[PDB]
Amino acid sequence: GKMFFVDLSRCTACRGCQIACKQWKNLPAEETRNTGSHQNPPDLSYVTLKTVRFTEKSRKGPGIDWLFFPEQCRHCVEPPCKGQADVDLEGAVVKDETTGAVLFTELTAKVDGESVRSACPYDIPRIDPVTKRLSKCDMCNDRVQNGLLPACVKTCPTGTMNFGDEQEMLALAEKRLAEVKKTYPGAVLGDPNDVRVVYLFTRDPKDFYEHAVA
Amino acid sequence: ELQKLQWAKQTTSICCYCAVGCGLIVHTAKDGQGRAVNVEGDPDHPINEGSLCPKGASIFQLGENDQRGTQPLYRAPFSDTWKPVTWDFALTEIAKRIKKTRDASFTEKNAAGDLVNRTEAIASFGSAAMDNEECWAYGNILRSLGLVYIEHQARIXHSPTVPALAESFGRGAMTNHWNDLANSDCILIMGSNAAENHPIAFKWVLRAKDKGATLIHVDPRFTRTSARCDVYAPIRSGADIPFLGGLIKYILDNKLYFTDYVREYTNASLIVGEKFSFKDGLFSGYDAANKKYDKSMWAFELDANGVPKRDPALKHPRCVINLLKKHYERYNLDKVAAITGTSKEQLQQVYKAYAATGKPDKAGTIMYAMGWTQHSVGVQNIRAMAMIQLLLGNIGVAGGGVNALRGESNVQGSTDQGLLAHIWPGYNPVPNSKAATLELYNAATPQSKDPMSVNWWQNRPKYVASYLKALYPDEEPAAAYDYLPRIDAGRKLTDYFWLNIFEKMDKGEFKGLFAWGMNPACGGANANKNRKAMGKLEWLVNVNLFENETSSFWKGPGMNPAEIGTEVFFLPCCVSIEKEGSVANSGRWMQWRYRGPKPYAETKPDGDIMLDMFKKVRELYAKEGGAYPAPIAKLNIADWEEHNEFSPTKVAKLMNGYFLKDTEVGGKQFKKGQQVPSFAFLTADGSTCSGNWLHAGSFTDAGNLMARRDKTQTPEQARIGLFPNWSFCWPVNRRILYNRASVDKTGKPWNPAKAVIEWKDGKWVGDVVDGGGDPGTKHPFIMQTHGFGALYGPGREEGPFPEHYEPLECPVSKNPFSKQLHNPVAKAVCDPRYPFIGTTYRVTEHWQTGLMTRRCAWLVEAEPQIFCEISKELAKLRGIGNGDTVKVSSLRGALEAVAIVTERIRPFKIEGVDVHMVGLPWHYGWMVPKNGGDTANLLTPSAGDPNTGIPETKAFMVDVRKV
Ligand SMILES: Nc1nc2c(c(=O)[nH]1)N[C@H]1C(S)=C(S)[C@@H](COP(=O)(O)OP(=O)(O)OC[C@H]3O[C@@H](n4cnc5c(=O)[nH]c(N)nc54)[C@H](O)[C@@H]3O)O[C@H]1N2
Ligand SMILES: Nc1nc2c(c(=O)[nH]1)N[C@H]1C(S)=C(S)[C@@H](COP(=O)(O)OP(=O)(O)OC[C@H]3O[C@@H](n4cnc5c(=O)[nH]c(N)nc54)[C@H](O)[C@@H]3O)O[C@H]1N2
Ligand code: SF4
Ligand code: SF4
Ligand code: SF4
Ligand code: SF4
Ligand SMILES: [S]
Ligand SMILES: [W+6]
Repeated sequence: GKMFFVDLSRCTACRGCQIACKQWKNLPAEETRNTGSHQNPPDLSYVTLKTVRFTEKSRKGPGIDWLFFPEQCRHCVEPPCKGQADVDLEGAVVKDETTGAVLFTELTAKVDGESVRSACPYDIPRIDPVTKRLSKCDMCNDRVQNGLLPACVKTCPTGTMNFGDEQEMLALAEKRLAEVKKTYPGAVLGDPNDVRVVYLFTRDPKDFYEHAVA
Repeated sequence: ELQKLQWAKQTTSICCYCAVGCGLIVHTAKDGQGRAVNVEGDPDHPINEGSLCPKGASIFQLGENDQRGTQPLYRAPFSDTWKPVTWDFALTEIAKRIKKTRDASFTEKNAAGDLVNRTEAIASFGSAAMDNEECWAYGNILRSLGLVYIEHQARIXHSPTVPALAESFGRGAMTNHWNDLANSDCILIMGSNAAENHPIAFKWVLRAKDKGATLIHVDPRFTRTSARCDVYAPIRSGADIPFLGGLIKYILDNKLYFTDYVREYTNASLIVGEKFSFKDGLFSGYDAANKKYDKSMWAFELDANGVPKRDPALKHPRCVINLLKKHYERYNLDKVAAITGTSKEQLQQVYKAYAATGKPDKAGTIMYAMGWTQHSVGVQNIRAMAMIQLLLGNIGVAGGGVNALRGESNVQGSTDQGLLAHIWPGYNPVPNSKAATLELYNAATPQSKDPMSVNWWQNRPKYVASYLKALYPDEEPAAAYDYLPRIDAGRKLTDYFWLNIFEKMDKGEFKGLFAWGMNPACGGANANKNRKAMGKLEWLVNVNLFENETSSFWKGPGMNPAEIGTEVFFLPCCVSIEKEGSVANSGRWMQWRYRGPKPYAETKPDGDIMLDMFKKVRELYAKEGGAYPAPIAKLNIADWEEHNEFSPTKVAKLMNGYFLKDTEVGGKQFKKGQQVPSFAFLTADGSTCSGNWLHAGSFTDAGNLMARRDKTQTPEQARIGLFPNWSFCWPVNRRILYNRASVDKTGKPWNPAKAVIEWKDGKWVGDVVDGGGDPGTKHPFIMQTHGFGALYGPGREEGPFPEHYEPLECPVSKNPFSKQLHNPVAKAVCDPRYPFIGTTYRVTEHWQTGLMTRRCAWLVEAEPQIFCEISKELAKLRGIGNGDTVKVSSLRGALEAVAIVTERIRPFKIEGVDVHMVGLPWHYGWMVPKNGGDTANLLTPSAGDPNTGIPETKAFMVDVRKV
């Protein structure tokens, strides 16, 4: 199976990944206002599968600890979203056995939308109020099964985003974690044994987002 | 296979936004016959490797945009509505307006009776966003019309800084390039927010860190850059020179400079004449009545042959290095810490980290873009940067240099093509009224009696002659020299520049304005004044992608169209991916790009617009006569077009140049019609043409070198990432400028592990050597008159050594380094009703005035509204909560914005008083989007810096109040 390694210690919050996700899928933009933050859209939605969250933590000395979190579906190895969806209709949520991606099909309008989201410990699924289908990051499985990197991975300039087979990415995550710890001693990996999107947080993952880790 | 791209033709392009120069791939439906269906990064491009920041990543939304202009739009005087009009009518009427204006305004001779042959009733703005071929032909069309008020983006952000680099090194360009950043051992980012404003650069910045580099960000604010640097040092606005002066003293006191480099490759050994002095913040030769210096008091002591005297022992008390040590001993840590606001701890940490790159096995680079360098001593700020690098041996080496980050995709090229009032293409000056002949013009070039000084500018008569024959191939150069307009010699040079055009605008001295690829209604400071001043125009021609605040100023906020009688023509141009051409990025890479989809609707590339427009002007003069029709009728435009269309390929070949007859230059026979292989083979007798001598080598008989996409590299090239076979950079593919300073006088690199060039087997291996010659036989700075890197730069108006003069007029009253508070060679009101320091900067997601990016829904999604970033201290003082609507006001105007309260802004401690700074983006305008806000330039003053002729947009007094 495939896997993301997301090294947040290199992220410049450029939000190229947020736009590249919408460009590839030709997704519409949300109606957004500025409410005191550069973060926008403020949350994932049916037409926003990835948004970069901004969190400012104070630190003594000059500056702050600015924590950037490009949120996306973790593509769990054992996705609980599939277990809750299989209660109503099997086939609405599908696991690609070659890439490991968890995919929502058009039969998710047949299932209880809010139950599937509540089953996800990362609060990832979003439902359209009209078509009642579920939408989320789909790993760009179309590109992956055609030898292309996901749009958000290819567009990232910093090296935050990495993609490949799960074995080589864990070895990269383990090697990078030991190097990042020299500058950020509280560097941790987000549930590396359960998900295929392995974030490297520079500090407490909860400081990045409430549902950064399960 | 991917259905989205299955039947689409793939082409490559270059990003149309910042000067990083990222490569794209465009997929066009129906095998190139339809619209674009996908735009993303080029994985094979060596700079970005397929990555794109959000602006580049959304170019598909920019091109395939139903808000784009579709056809010319005409606005009759006192009308309140656009009227759609054909291209033929639009260009016929403008050609009538141009001729009617030119005929009634053409002065063949000035008041002194000297030939000028110009018209001063038409001004032109823009543009760094056009192709290099389009920029070059545009400038020549304007000058063939007689214009002298020709300005564009480069004047505002770069021109205050490039004299510092030309004085220091002999050229104004960025010394290294983007990939080279990964070789640095310590990266000092100061006056730049590179992670937001040059985002792909942080690919290489972070790769430097992976190899052990220390990343230092010096900035009054904590930005997205600051989060990814090892050291964030805050500095209060305007304290850059005290900061850098302290580093100079630190380097000199602790003997951390590279002595062998300094002794041989800088002017440290030159003997300054006894007339030089510095006391009480004033250099010698100061005219207190006129607030100007007699620079001849700073001249070097010359030997019996006219060459400046040198003491290679560096012990003479009038040696540059010793006078340098004396000048900067005042900049002790305690004084610098007090004025910068930077802790003494942090200063020592940063000084030690960066000064450690003075060792030959270590390289330090300084990155700046615009920052706050627009004021009078901005040039001295960059001079100090260059001096620090010369002391540490960082100029010409991999991972070193002064990386002055350029702004727009082609602001380098647009400057190279002479879209500034003072320069022809190739940085040959626009002659003044006293340069009555071509011989007198060439006599102004300085000569040098030093056999080791290359002094490459002595070849200028070849470049002026070939440029004139590119324009007029059958007139002899001395005759065609009389065709082009000249400025007044007795007039201040800044009178022809960006700001004075806006002031002459407000005085009704301009009949017509070309707003070509610029948005002056938002980009120019004091928007209220400039928007009302545009109503004083007879006619306005705006060429852009969308209807905008400049096209539609007559129906702007507070405007009554029935009272404004300006006649506005809007001509919609096509986007970058809809046309072929080249753009020159920050590292001078001239990169060719191809058309993806056809031009949308009836939009036209700029080249076709100006060519067809100039042809209408030409034909109307051929059947009506008029004032001085000579330069219009003889202009060589046949080499500009192909198949009834502007030809980017043929223009690029003419700019490179070709032999007009058989000639033997430089021990080689060349036959007529052949392309010129390099500017070394240009002549002055008329046998050679060349639109831009810097382009001689870009398009030879071997093909279009700018279109090279070859990643072939030798081991030494690949180790520092020269990529010599990817595209082409001027001059003659020298990727790292001044690379002769990277080796010793036997040709061995100071840093073999990061060698740029090396003398191996009687040849220079690696980069193209910047200046031919055996090792140890030539001085390394070939464009300098004397050949050395200038620690002492007597060509600067403020003095040969940078000196702190307070840029902040209002809150500061004391200079700890001298008696002189403000620049002695440069009246802000400082009204107490506006006690806060307003400033403007950028965010990653928006571009310039936002004319482009406020039309892309994904970028508006991320940054929908104008904001105002303030400290927690300011918010508590004014009772403003995060997310509240605030009113920011100044003497110039007022606007509303949503407050962003953040610890990323901290109060400045100035003379025992907390001084607060508020930040605003200038990315917004009243047209689009809804609730987006207007431009921050409603608050900025139109009072410009007497030196630079540029207004203040980084430190202007404001008030902010809760609404
Ligand atoms: N995303 C994006 N990128 C752009 C642009 C854009 O509009 N959007 N514009 C392009 C253009 S044309 C230009 S010229 C370049 C400009 O590139 P930048 O110079 O990076 O643009 P700025 O954000 O205006 O200024 C950068 C930093 O200077 C800091 N600063 C302010 N005052 C001082 C000072 O006194 N001393 C020091 N050391 N720093 C100070 C500000 O806090 C800011 O973080 O960017 C280009 N890149
Ligand atoms: N307050 C404040 N003011 C500033 C600044 C600041 O930092 N603060 N920055 C200053 C700086 S550094 C700059 S360079 C100026 C820029 O001032 P402007 O040039 O007026 O900024 P824009 O017009 O928005 O961006 C350039 C234009 O190029 C157009 N364009 C794109 N492609 C093409 C093309 O193919 N052909 C043509 N003809 N046009 C095209 C875009 O639509 C866009 O309108 O703003 C300056 N003003
Ligand atoms: S992997 Fe594809 S779908 Fe998921 S966030 Fe990235 S671009 Fe969007
Ligand atoms: S993150 Fe949530 S939605 Fe995504 S696969 Fe895991 S459980 Fe399902
Ligand atoms: S593209 Fe990369 S650096 Fe930019 S916000 Fe996304 S993850 Fe961070
Ligand atoms: S805006 Fe600059 S950094 Fe971003 S994609 Fe375009 S060229 Fe690259
Ligand atoms: S620029
Ligand atoms: W600029």
